[PDB]
Amino acid sequence: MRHRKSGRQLNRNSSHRQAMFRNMAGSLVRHEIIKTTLPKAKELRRVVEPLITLAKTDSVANRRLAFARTRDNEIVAKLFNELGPRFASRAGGYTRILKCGFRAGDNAPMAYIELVDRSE
Amino acid sequence: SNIIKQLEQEQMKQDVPSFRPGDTVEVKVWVVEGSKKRLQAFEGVVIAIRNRGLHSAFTVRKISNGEGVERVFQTHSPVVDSISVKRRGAVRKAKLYYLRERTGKAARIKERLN
Amino acid sequence: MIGLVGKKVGMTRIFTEDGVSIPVTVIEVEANRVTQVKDLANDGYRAIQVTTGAKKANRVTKPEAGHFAKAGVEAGRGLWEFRLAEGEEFTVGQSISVELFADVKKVDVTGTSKGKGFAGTVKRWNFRTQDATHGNSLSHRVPGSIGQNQTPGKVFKGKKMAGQMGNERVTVQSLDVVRVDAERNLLLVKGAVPGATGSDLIVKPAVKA
Amino acid sequence: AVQQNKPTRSKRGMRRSHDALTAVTSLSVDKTSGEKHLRHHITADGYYRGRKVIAK
Amino acid sequence: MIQEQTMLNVADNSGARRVMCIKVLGGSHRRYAGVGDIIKITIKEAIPRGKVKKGDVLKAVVVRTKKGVRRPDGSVIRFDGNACVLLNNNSEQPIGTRIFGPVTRELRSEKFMKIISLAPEV
RNA sequence: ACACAGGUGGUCAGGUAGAGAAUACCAAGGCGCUUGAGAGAACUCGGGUGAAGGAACUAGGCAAAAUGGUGCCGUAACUUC
RNA sequence: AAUUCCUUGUCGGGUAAGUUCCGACCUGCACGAAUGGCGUAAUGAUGGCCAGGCUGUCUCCACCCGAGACUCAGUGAAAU
RNA sequence: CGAUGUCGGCUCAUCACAUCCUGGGGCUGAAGUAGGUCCCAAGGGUAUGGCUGUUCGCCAUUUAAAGUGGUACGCGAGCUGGGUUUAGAACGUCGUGAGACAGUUCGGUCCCUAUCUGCCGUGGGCGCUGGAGAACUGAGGGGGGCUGCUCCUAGUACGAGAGGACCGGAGUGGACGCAUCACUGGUGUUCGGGUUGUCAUGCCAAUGGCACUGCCCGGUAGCUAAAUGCGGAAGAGAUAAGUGCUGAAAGCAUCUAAGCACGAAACUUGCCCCGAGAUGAGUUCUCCCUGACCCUUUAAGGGUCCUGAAGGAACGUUGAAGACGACGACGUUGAUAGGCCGGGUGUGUAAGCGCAGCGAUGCGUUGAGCUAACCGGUACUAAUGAACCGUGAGGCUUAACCU
Repeated sequence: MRHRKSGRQLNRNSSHRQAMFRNMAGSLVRHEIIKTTLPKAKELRRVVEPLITLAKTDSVANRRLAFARTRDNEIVAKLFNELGPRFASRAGGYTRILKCGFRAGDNAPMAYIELVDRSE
Repeated sequence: SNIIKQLEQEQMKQDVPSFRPGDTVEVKVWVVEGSKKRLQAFEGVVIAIRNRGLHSAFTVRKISNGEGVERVFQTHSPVVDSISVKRRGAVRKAKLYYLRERTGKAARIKERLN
Repeated sequence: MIGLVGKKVGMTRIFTEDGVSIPVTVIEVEANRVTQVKDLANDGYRAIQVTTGAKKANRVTKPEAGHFAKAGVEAGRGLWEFRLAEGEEFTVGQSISVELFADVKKVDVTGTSKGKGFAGTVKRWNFRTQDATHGNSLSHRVPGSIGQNQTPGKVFKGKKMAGQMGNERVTVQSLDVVRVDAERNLLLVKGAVPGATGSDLIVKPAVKA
Repeated sequence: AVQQNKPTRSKRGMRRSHDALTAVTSLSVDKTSGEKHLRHHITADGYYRGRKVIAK
Repeated sequence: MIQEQTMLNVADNSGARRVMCIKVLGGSHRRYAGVGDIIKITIKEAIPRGKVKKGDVLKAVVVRTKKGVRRPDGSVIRFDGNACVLLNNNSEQPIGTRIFGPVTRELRSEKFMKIISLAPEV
């Protein structure tokens, strides 16, 4: 049912999800690999790939982005020079999802989410 | 084969003058009145516009003394005849439903200067 | 009576000079291929086996492919055997399409109903709710009109419950033919058709007098 | 209103005859190692698709 | 909408500013009145010189409502400020000597079809 | 009796909004309530928005919603003044 | 009448109709003078009634967002 | 007496017939329209408000019926607390008094996670006899079945005369069941725009975090009724009461004895849906596989090898399906999910620039900018080869015909 809703509801309030995904997507650029859960990681591509594609267009009016949606205070000094010129040209697919099964003795679907470091 | 958005265009008109919300339209329509075919006229400004397929409609409000009549029309109707588009109106919204709440000089639209 | 299998697309308006806009449900025809022709050999009966349109058939099984080989060279949709009535229906001459509607103006349409999940009673079955007023709590929409007293002991279908409803055969007989064009392969009717866009819509002329 | 007779040790088995959430069903083969892994999952030792990833 | 306890103005003369709607009637489960549907009404302030008196219950028809009338083609013709015409239950036709507002011709049932034969331009 | 929303007297006080020791946002300072991951069901408990009629609802305007600030005007009967 | 048997009295007004509201009747089966009688204003965790304002209480429900319910996993009660 | 909680209401129907509306037949003091009124039948159908706790009684207004009744005189592991109902208290009256009134008035508490039968929906095991894929028959079941008012059929039928009707329709309303999103409004916390407070961003332009989504207004996708659409059929079969023919027993008379017909709004077939666990398990088409050895306290078991079809499922990408399973797509022979690059509905011309302007701000570039479901292209990123289950022509008896 859920009428027309196509995005999954996961865990916590929509407000907590907003900030958790904001914090995870910005930090994955520096961590390169994050360990988390499969349902959560399958929705991370929806916010971390457009953050890398944000450096595909070049303009003095494009540097004020990542300030109203998916804020991070440190990528805004390096990302436009590092991944904008050649990597962001591919406009998506920068992520690898690693299905790892159980974490320990509990029930949580464990996953690792990483960024591709070389395209060829 | 292929009939959606296509079959309804066989009943759509070959030309109609272009107009936007807030414009003063002056529409003429054919009526039989239980006796005899006559051309009737309706004056006013458009408060909501047509944009979609054959049966998309627009609402016209008399507004010339801030009060009086309001009526709905369709530009592809076979009884709607002609439209004068007598003035273009200056407005900053898509819908003008607040002109059904105003009745004084606060109901006035200015010229668009298109 | 043979069904023409029209599929669901949408509704349009068509107008007349009196300004009446005349809303009508749209169906666009592709008609049958005819893929067996049964006559006398099995239980004395006659039946056509219609097959509708064409399909990509990109993963079909050998039990399906060995039948498509005797049906023709292009693979169609569905089957529908369609048994014929004696002196009323024929398989002879050219295969038939929208000439079924040249003078008969009522029709019937079979399709597949939409899935209601819980379904319940106060929407589907026209039952009244209990009010949240006068300090009343805990049972407003919960069903419970199921007995007396000890007297009932057994339940009949006038009593209604929750549980899955939908996704089964549904048929409507409310439809009236407004315009047919055999060169445009078009059928226009007054009234709405069940379920989702696409689907099947079996569609045949009425047999009620 | 309440239990007035204890359910049988046959009824216990009638409610435990479908209790296995995992059987567990057969594995999948790698592509550069003589190793095997769970269907669409990387092993706890890093083996998957001939990639040997995030190993310990 | 025009339902129970609705307080509205009369379209005939001598009825005064206020009359009250007191059930729709004519069948099972009857609620709300559309243009030309007969409703039961009570008189409250009527002019002393008029043919009708206070607290005597009559039949009336809706002549103004924002649901309007669409029977002719499907396009809705609407009216501002809810109003009714007073109907004779025995001799038929309206009961006033004048009528207010611009009115409509879709009131075509023979027991009130005389409404097009009056001083209005309809 | 419980890592129990209960009980418990004294002592100090801030940006901005505010008449205020009410209340919104926040600083200093403190803390993330000692099970986890998902699904998106009726139903129960809590919230949001609502057309045109209007108390017709119901024993009964219960309940809920509207109003709500300040300045300048304007102020009835009844009255022991 | 918080007092009333016929009695949900009788009659005027208020309703569409009123076992209720206001007033008048006296025939109070049983009001009545500190055992208190009559009487008025501000006020009142006050019973009854009329009109308006404002309203999902209703006409008639319709859509929207959470928690518990649902699924698996953790550590694991009660009447009977 | 180890408790079947008190009256009415709301919710909810269901059975009866001494039939209320519908049908069938009839007498009338029924010439006609109405009216009075009795047999026969349980398919379909039978009102809301005021004071009042009251259903009720009274009243107001409505019916085709608002019929007469049964259901623990149908209502609490279903509700409200008004009647009923104590412990506060009063008015009237009685009883020295402590108490007392099914008198009166204010006030006065409403607990409940299901074991099994009853039920609704939904998995897994077993049966239908080689395995697999699927479409057809139809034992039997349910649904459909009612109607007010007016106008036409008809000033025709009847009757001094006034007045004024059947068949079968249409116009306008309803009950009830059933289906849609095209209309139209509402909603629409994944779309857009405006705005108050305050903190953050050095500050400002500008943009977030929180404040009922802070507040205000539009609105896609979709839901929805406050919107729109629709209905009780012909042929064939067979049926109380009633309509009966020819005719005896009982010369006549008779529907019955011998012998054979008509027929109701009811009903079987016919239509619409279910349905072969219909263990009485039916039919037919499309697809596939043409194998061995050792041991024994064996007419039966336990081991090993060759070779596994057609197909199915898991495992995935998820949805028109959904509480969970089940089930509809698509898994590179790919459009299934996500994304990109656009279009469209929706919003409303931005953040910038240029000019004008004390400045708030306006106008031009600009129908700007932004987007989610609607629509198009695309393999950009992800759905691996396999592995797994599914075996080698398929038990027993009889008849005839050709040999």
